[PDB]
Amino acid sequence: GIKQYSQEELKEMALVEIAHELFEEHKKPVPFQELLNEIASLLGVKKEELGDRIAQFYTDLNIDGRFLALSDQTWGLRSWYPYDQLDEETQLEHHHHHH
Repeated sequence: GIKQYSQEELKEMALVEIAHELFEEHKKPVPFQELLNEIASLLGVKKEELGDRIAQFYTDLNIDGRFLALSDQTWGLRSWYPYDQLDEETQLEHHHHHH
């Protein structure tokens, strides 16, 4: 799954951490609902069953240290500009422990 994560490793991570890797795999910008539909599919669930996790994901992602929204609906991964990885999987979910 995605780079090297099997389903159990994905299901244990925050939806935003999945979203980083999904985007690091994608390297393209995705609308919220469509990205969510891919997340839904990664987890093997219906997006409606996520209930609380929807609002959580939205709140988490929208104030996240990763992601940048392009026009409005779409979100894009930040790695396509300088910071600590320029489109390279050199980081693999950048928790960035200190430096």
